[PDB]
Amino acid sequence: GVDIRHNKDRKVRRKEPKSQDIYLRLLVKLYRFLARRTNSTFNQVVLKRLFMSRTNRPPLSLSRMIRKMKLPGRENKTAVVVGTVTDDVRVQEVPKLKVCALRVTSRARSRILKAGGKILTFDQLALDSPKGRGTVLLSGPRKGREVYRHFGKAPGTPHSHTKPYVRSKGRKFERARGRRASRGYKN
Amino acid sequence: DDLYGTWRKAASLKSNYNLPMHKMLNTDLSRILKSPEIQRALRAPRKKIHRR
Amino acid sequence: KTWRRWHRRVNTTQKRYAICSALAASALPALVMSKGHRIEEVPELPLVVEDK
Amino acid sequence: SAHLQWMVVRNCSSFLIKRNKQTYSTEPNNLKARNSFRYNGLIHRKTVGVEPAADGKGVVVVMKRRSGQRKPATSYVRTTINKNARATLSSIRHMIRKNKYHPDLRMAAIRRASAILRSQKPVM
Amino acid sequence: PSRLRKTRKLRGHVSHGHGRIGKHRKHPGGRGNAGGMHHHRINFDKYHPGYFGKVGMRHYHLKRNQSFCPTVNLDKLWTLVSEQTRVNAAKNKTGAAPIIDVVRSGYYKVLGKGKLPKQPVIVKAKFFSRRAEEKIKGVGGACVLVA
RNA sequence: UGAAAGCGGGGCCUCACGAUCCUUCUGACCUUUUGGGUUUUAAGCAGGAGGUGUCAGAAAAGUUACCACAGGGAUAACUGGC
RNA sequence: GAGAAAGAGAGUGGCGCGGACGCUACGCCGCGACGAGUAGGAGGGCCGCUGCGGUGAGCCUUGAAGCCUAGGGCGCGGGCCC
RNA sequence: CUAACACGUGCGCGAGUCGGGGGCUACGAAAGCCGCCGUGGCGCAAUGAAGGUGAAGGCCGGCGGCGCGCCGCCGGCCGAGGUGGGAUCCCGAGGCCUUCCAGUCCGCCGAGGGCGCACCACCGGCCCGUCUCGCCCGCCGCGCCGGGGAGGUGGAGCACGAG
RNA sequence: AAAUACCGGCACGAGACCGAUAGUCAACAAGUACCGUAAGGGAAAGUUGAAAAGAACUUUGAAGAGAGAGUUCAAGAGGGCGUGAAACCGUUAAGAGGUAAACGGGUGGGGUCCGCGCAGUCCGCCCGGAGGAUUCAACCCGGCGGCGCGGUCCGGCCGUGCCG
Ligand SMILES: [Mg+2]
Ligand SMILES: [Mg+2]
Ligand SMILES: [Mg+2]
Ligand SMILES: [Mg+2]
Ligand SMILES: [Mg+2]
Ligand SMILES: [Mg+2]
Ligand SMILES: [Mg+2]
Ligand SMILES: [Mg+2]
Ligand SMILES: [Mg+2]
Ligand SMILES: [Mg+2]
Ligand SMILES: [Mg+2]
Ligand SMILES: [Mg+2]
Ligand SMILES: [Mg+2]
Ligand SMILES: [Mg+2]
Ligand SMILES: [Mg+2]
Ligand SMILES: [Mg+2]
Ligand SMILES: [Mg+2]
Ligand SMILES: [Mg+2]
Ligand SMILES: [Mg+2]
Ligand SMILES: [Mg+2]
Ligand SMILES: [Mg+2]
Ligand SMILES: [Mg+2]
Ligand SMILES: [Mg+2]
Ligand SMILES: [Mg+2]
Ligand SMILES: [Mg+2]
Ligand SMILES: [Mg+2]
Ligand SMILES: [Mg+2]
Ligand SMILES: [Mg+2]
Ligand SMILES: [Mg+2]
Repeated sequence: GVDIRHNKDRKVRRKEPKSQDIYLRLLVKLYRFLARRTNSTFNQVVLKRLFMSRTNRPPLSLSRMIRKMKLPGRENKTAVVVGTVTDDVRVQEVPKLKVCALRVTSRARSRILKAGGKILTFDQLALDSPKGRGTVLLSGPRKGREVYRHFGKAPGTPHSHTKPYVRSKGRKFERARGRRASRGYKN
Repeated sequence: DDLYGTWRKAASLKSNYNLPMHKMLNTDLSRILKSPEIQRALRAPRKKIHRR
Repeated sequence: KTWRRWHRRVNTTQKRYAICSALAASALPALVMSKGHRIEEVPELPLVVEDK
Repeated sequence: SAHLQWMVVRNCSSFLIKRNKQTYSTEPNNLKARNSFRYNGLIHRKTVGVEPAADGKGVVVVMKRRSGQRKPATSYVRTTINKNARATLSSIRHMIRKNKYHPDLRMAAIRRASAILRSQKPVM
Repeated sequence: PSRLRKTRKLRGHVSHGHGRIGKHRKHPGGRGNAGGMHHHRINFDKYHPGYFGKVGMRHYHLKRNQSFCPTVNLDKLWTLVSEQTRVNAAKNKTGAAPIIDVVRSGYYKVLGKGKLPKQPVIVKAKFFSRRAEEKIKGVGGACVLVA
């Protein structure tokens, strides 16, 4: 007999992507090699972010791309997301960028290549910098989805600003007893 | 190429279509792994089996 | 019942992705023989014949 | 390329057969006849195949050239070796080694040619 | 696909994933949304506050077409008109401001959220925010009304 | 109120009390009353009260030996047990 | 595999034609610790049935499906092959 | 099994997205196509019962307004928060020997120091309702008109998309 | 009038449907047989074989039913007859038997079949002994293929490259 519990004995991570497309799995076959035979911890983060889900790879937009590139120090540096560099239309000027992503929106490709930057993908990033030397890794807003507004401390409860699941927003749809001091009680 | 477009000419016989871009371009993984750009920046391959 | 959901609707862009992939894989020699067509005496398998 | 069409062929090919917890592959230019990446003959640019001859005796050796990849009729060149068992194997060894032609299959082709010639010398 | 579903793994298990003590009975809590104020009050007040009661004025023959007034923000104001107009506005030394009819794009009201780039405009709309029209004045440009 | 420091938004402290819907009263030179305007009226918004003592709140008399059904040894009328 | 952060680094000046296996990378290999289980949850099935699109130049009157068996067997097992 | 909803996953596109209704041209009642068929749905904006309103600012020069050294209005400029933690990266005091010294290039290690992703916590800021305090501005109608600020407070908000 | 609806009727076609306890109640002399006074309730039930070639004739018995003979590829398809499982039963063979039978672990004994057991593996390299070949290496001619990359040979084609 051994006095240990087995509740968390199985760690819960991914070790392969749940996707079944072959180009992503060739990227995985490349970065498995580049993560265990380099001492760069960039390749482990790229390998771990290739496994992740669509909701764990949120799209990073172009006006946040350029904004996080306009910080000092990180000039003429390539810059890497693992998700999708979408266009942002509420920005007019666009500097030249060295972007490296899995899939870039066609309008964002036109926007970047018009400004004169270049768009690598990951098999080109491996040839350009195997240890990831001189990169800026970025990621989209992971709490950007609307389902992280329904989460947390429940409504009908003091100091909990949670959007409740309501079938149609109006004045008749959950405004009346929990929501008012006049009728019932306020939270 | 008139129907399904080209990589820079769009689809003439559809309305607004263009071929979907690749997720990686150089696909031949053997030449990427056997390349002097990468083979320089690797540690030593330890392959001595150390049994019990 | 008869009102089982018999049909499925697919997005137009990935309906087009699918036939682009089918056409593009019908040009590789390994992906046709593995499909099974005995082909080994064909002159070139992206095979264009006279318009006549 | 090669690694995409391997990941297409690897579970979906008509040459693959799977029974009795054993996996095989029946493409004509396969050495050791097993489903793997090194041995599959339809995929690569350069490929060695060993077949018994159209005659009852002799070993034909199949070499995939580099130019007509998409051209299947003018891609594979045949050479027939109807000789003694030692010089047949030295011929196949010189063709694979000294031409730098896909050197991982250098011993598997010699094993296969040695297994063909044993079947061609008469039954006990 | 029933081949992938749960019931293919629950053959042989004599309760089929619903328990031996509490059997899978038919309707143990009432049908539907039953018992709002009686025995599911804890759920309807921990998770749907405001669900019971009346509030506000009853408006009988409401028509969603009288109150049609869609909005657009100033940071996507220039996305209405093609890029050549604003490029030529940046290149023009005359001071000729481009004219942008938001109603032609399909937005009646202009609200002002974002930074608006510094070149003039004639923005014509059906309504305006206070901050939107003064952002248009701050870039220097006119707010034309239209009915 | 005390001169003042201060004390006091009920009872020295521990109990003395009540949701939605509905009604009534109070409030603002308030909102709506639907094509426009005026005036009544009604609807609203905010704050009390009318009360659910089964007190998180159905509106509610019996009898069956003519009885019925689904169940319960979760539960009495026998023995047996302690 | 070596107790000690890092180059089996480049540069300038004083005969015999030979070398096993491998790597379905979803693959293969190496160490360590562990294995109870009802209600329940999840994973893997090259476990099984019926039909459909592909495929095996599949099988079959020189005898398919079914059924029987003191025959030979494999798999922890569902089952399966002779 | 049908429908609705929720979340997790895979796929296409992406501030958009979708033809499902209609139409045009054996298998095929399929498949393709429309784009001045995006009507429409969902999303890109919230808040209020409602009339409604509807999501940064900062600096300079001039003109007890004086017993806004604080701007009413204009000309110019910077421009879209901060603090802590933060995977990644960037810089590099020194050093990784072959006989020793000077000595370049490539790679690597590293004291210390940065620019800090996502996210979390906190402080700010903006929009809508409400309350309090208070002064100033606008004109085609100078009115029971309209606009504005400061300080709390109610919101399923904004704060460089994520559907 | 048109666009619209149609589990009834006439005439069609089709099916990722069911395959005789399924699919209509009904694959058949089915709303038939049968039950009820009545309103109404309402089944079970497919398959010899390629072709009846459906067993002439002999013999026992009164006959059903046999024994021979014959048809057929087959009666191990004989008029409710393809296949013919299970429970249950008859008989033969083997084995056993006083704690009802049955079961798990462990062997032992007897069977039944299989190994086509019953003088036991081959495979490379070297040495020796006897052999037999139209015989190797090097050269010459022809064909085919691969690439220190011809540092930089000539000519093409392409760029999800640029410029004029
Ligand atoms: Mg143990
Ligand atoms: Mg356990
Ligand atoms: Mg666990
Ligand atoms: Mg269980
Ligand atoms: Mg359950
Ligand atoms: Mg039970
Ligand atoms: Mg229950
Ligand atoms: Mg219970
Ligand atoms: Mg239930
Ligand atoms: Mg109650
Ligand atoms: Mg006070
Ligand atoms: Mg009137
Ligand atoms: Mg009585
Ligand atoms: Mg009873
Ligand atoms: Mg008693
Ligand atoms: Mg267990
Ligand atoms: Mg749920
Ligand atoms: Mg999801
Ligand atoms: Mg809707
Ligand atoms: Mg048809
Ligand atoms: Mg039947
Ligand atoms: Mg039957
Ligand atoms: Mg029937
Ligand atoms: Mg029957
Ligand atoms: Mg029968
Ligand atoms: Mg027969
Ligand atoms: Mg028969
Ligand atoms: Mg029979
Ligand atoms: Mg006996």
